[PDB]
Amino acid sequence: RPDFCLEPPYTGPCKARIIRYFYNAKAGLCQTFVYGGCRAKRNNFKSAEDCMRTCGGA
Amino acid sequence: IVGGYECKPYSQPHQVSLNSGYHFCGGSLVNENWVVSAAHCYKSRVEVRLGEHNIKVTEGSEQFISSSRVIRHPNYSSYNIDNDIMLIKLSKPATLNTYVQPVALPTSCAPAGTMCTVSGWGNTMSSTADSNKLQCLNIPILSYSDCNNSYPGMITNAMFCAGYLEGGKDSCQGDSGGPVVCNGELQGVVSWGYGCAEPGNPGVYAKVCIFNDWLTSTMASY
Ligand SMILES: [Ca+2]
Repeated sequence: RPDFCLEPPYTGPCKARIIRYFYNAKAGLCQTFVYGGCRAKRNNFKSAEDCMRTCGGA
Repeated sequence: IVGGYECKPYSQPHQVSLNSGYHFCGGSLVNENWVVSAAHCYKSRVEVRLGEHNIKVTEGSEQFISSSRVIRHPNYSSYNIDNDIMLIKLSKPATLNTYVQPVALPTSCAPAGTMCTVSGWGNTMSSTADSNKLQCLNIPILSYSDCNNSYPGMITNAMFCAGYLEGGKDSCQGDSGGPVVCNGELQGVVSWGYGCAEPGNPGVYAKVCIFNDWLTSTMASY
């Protein structure tokens, strides 16, 4: 599992309401969060599947 | 919208909701065929919802028009959040009426101190303020000095700050693309800021008046 899967989800400075997924390592689940629309970090996926294939495990 | 108040239904007739499965951004109807929003709210195809007040309840007043074109400002930069403006062409022209009426473009750029209104269905950061019901908020345009001091080196000519350095009232996630109307003219488009309603971090808006030329030329190019 890439280390970026352990970082908190980052909304960013923009003010849109775009629903994205991020890997929640504390619960070991891919969950949704509100992404602002700019300056996305790596623990930010367009779908649960991407999130799972990427951070799902090791 | 944090620290604002529920708008009188239909008091912001130009206010639109960008939908793509759910409300993700706001926008402003500038004419029966065009809507202005933020470039960071871009999507190749979006549905524009006009005549709305409570986005989660069918009111009879609404019009769902799909876009036919979505043009981002050519010089937009996502990292700098610079030139954060875009135009959306409505597939079928909006029917102007008691609920759907356009907002005028700025003739001049508004001065610091100018009191404006911003509205949207974004986060209200309150369990009492319902974001589904259009929220309104009066905010003064801040001087470039205070703006640049809040965000050192981040403020370009395409931006201006508006709000309160004390915090408490601001636009928030879900408000992007929305309007900042100062005396009947569309002065800005909700763009970004650090957090929402935080002291020392006022909201930053795209500066519409420095775009009049692109706006008009583009709405004429087919
Ligand atoms: Ca409605």
